[PDB]
Amino acid sequence: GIISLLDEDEPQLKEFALHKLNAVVNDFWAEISESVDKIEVLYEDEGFRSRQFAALVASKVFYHLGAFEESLNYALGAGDLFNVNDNSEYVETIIAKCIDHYTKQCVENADLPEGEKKPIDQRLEGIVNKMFQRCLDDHKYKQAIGIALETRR
Amino acid sequence: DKKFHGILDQGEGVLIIFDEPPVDKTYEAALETIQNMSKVVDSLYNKAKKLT
Amino acid sequence: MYEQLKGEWNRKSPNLSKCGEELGRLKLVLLELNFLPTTGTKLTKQQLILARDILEIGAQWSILRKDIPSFERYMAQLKCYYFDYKEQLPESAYMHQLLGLNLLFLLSQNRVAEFHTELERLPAKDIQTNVYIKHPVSLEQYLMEGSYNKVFLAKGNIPAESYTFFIDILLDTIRDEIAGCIEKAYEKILFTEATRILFFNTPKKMTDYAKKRGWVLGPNNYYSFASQQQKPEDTTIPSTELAKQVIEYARQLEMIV
Amino acid sequence: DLYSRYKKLQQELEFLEVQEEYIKDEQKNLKK
Amino acid sequence: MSEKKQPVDEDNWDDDNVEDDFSNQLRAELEKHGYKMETS
Amino acid sequence: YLASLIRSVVALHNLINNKIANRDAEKKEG
Amino acid sequence: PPGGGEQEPPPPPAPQDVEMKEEAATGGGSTGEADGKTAAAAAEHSQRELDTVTLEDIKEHVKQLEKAVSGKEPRFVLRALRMLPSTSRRLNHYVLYKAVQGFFTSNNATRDFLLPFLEEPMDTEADLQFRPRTGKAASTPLLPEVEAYLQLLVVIFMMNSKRYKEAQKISDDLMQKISTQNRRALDLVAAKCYYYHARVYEFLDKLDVVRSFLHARLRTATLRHDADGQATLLNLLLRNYLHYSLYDQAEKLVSKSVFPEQANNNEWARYLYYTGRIKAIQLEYSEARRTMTNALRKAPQHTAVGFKQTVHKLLIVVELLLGEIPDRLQFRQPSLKRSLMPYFLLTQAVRTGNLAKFNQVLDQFGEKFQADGTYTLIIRLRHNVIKTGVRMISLSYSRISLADIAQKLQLDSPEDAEFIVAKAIRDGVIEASINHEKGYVQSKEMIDIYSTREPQLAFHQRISFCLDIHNMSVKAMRFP
Amino acid sequence: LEEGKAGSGLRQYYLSKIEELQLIVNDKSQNLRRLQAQRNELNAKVRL
Repeated sequence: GIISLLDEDEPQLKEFALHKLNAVVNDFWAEISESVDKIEVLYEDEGFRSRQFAALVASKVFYHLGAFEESLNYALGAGDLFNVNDNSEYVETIIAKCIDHYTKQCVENADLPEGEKKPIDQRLEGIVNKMFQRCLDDHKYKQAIGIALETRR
Repeated sequence: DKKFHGILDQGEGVLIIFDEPPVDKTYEAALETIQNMSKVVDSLYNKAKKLT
Repeated sequence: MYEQLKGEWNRKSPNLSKCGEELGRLKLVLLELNFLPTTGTKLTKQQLILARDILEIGAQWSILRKDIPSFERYMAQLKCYYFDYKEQLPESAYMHQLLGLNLLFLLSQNRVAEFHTELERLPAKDIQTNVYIKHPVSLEQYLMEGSYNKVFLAKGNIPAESYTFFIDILLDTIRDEIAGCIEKAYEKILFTEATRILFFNTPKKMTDYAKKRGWVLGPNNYYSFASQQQKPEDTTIPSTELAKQVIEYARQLEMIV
Repeated sequence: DLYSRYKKLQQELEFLEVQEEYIKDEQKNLKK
Repeated sequence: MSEKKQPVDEDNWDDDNVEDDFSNQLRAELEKHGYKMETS
Repeated sequence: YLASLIRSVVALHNLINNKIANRDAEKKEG
Repeated sequence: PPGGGEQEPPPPPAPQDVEMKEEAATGGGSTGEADGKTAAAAAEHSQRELDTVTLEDIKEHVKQLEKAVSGKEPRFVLRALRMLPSTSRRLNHYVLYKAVQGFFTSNNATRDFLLPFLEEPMDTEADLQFRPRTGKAASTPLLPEVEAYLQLLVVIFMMNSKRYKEAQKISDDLMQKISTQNRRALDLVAAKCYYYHARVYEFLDKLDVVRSFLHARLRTATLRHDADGQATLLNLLLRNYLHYSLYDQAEKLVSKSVFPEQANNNEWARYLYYTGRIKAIQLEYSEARRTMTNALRKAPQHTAVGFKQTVHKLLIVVELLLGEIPDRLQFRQPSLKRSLMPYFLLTQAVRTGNLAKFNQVLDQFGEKFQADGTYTLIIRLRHNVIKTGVRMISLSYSRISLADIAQKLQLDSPEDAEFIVAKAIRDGVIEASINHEKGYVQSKEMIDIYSTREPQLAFHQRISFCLDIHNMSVKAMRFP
Repeated sequence: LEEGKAGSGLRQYYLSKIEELQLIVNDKSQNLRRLQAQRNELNAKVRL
């Protein structure tokens, strides 16, 4: 019944709330399904300092529900706190999906060929070359050329 | 005796005749399911032989 | 340490100002221990027991103020306290009927699936004891009757407590069901005979029903005319869907083919 | 190496994809 | 099988439904059928 | 009813004869 | 002493024959099956592995004790060793111990001796290829070991066995991941082992954290690699979640998916049993009656033993609440009859129209219902008993007096006589028209619409089912 | 590499999932090619 605690006006309880979510989210992934509609309030509020992290728990609960593109949507406006974590499983799934989206968008962009271009968010394209620097740092040479084949750019 | 169809009344002294002759359309289906019994029963022998 | 907390519980509150101050006082505890998941050292849940008492009276003040979202919030907190992963806690004198407040409210909302899954925690214990829970389950027994009258005999005597605010809602939600369930379908019902169920003496509720129903108002009697009602045949209306069902049925024959 | 085979394994996907149209059309004309 | 869950824990039946109806109702019955004669 | 009558018969001859001709014919080859 | 002394030698070599060649031919066959084909899976020796686990689980398990073959626990867990060309000499060492046990007495080392034994696959360094062969060679003594139930000091060795299995699970997640095929043979084992997790945890403490681990595994199967595993994980979830309140009801709707394909066969139907009780808590019978019936018709052939009978115990519950119930002694089993005697008297008094007859059964036989937790129906079934009585009296009497009907059904008062009928009309129970003056109740018999609507609705199920039989026959017919 | 050695696990998973899906579609193609072999045999009997 921790969902009803989101009715409190002070955001200082909201930071503690998300701190409970991400810890018990493995078993309580289903417990956030009906609260999604209350998460919309925290994400859509600009005066809410934790919206950046609100999109993380939203993207996780959509990972449980089997939502892919819908988790990408919060992935974008989730801020720096989202792409700062390279640990464990959730980081590779989202960049595989985001680069799939990105590379089909880029095969489309090269077919314009120029003019009336689609808007390309700086976050979705910045994690591309940003995480490509991992292939330059680890010196792994087979993946380094693969990404450049994917974006077609 | 079934040679005559109808219904009487002791109080009012009224006999009323009513008839709906044909029974054929049900005989159609009834005599079918009755034999299909032994149909399925005969299938159990093959289904039992293939499995064991 | 910390407090003063329960000092405002015995005296309760004259208005909602002290109640709001009690929530502002509990906000500090919610900043320190939060709500969970502190196992301990279970002595750290002692002040959580002292918080359970003021949350129980926080739902008594949430129904006292009539506010619906506050009541369900505080009830989520209490229910999670008896649902805490450590089942060893001091026995609460309100543990019994605090489930019946949300149960009777839930019944005012007409929730069939949540009712039965509410009692799933202790099925054998709710039957043998807890009279406070034995009144809503007897109310359900009487709701399959339905009642109507048997509940009106049980609505005079309830311990209760705090069920006054809920049995008024139960009142209205039954009274409109007198009007809905009397017809269809009854041929007629005499005047004073329906006045025996509406109670009062010559209420304006039966005049408002003469509007809402409509339906008929007859002299010293009443009528379901006309007729019983609307007279469905339905003649050629079902022949459309009778052809339509065969359309897709033949399609299934063609899918074999 | 890794991306090489990554682009090598949708070939037979599309080849057998048009093979479905192949078999499906041919049996229909073969019935006639 | 015995895998998984299970290690954790004409005919006469159609008429035997009616016989169950006879078991809990009006006994069989002879004696009562013979006792109802002299009652009235 | 006649439909469902013969539907089971088609499944009868087909499944019985085929499953026999499947496993019992393959067991002699390998 | 001479008689028993000469009867001790014969038994031990019987397993030492079969059990020696059993997982050597099955495990050693699956060793070459795991290198290639590997289609699907299949790995038909995985099905043979179900048969072998169930083979020892009757006779002879592992041990005991017995002071004879208890040395097989360290034997098979030793000597990988190490690479395949080096394993020939070790396969011969397994046979040298046969002459050691034939000459001198056999050595027994278990309990505290199992701690270095279970760590010897990690000491050999290493197998090194097959984690499932090491998981099987380590579990095969451990799985029937639970049958000891000594509960003292060897259960923490079962916890150490879950820890060693978690080491093999880190090796299961890190290694392969591309055409794994070890996961698909290991998902049967992750299944059985997780069920043994809950089995062991039932004898000590329910697992709150192991469900965090289980759900990590659960959600992490989708989408990367799930074959047969997650269908079992969802049933692990549901199994203790059905016994432990709450919310788990609507948890399934967000999990599905379905999850297809249904596996393994009957293993999916039992899932329909668990969710059948769940969906019964929402009081919807039409959805509950089909999921219950499918469970029984989808499960062959038994034995064993009593759980296939219990699923039928709860099968007819939803049908009893429906109001239409077949007589249940057609499914009567000599082992089942003795168990449902009180229950059978329950349904016996339920189908009757006497209300007092029904209230007596709860008083005398409620003590058995406490153990089944089946009181959830006993409150809501009364509605069905009164509806049954009124249905009977409706069709069986043209015109009935409301005051005189209360004495037969022990309705006790005139006022509720109007109430039962009011809701009867509201739910479409009876079409009769009632006049309140005295009052009286008259009823009328209408028909001829009848076979217009009802048979075509059935035909929609009949024909669709027959063409489905045609599709399922064509599917298995085209394989040759 | 994290890009990478474990991100190519999803990447090459597309190879194994396409080959598994295609093994189902290829089983559906094999069992259907038996049809064409048989119907071509039936066309061969009228020529025989």
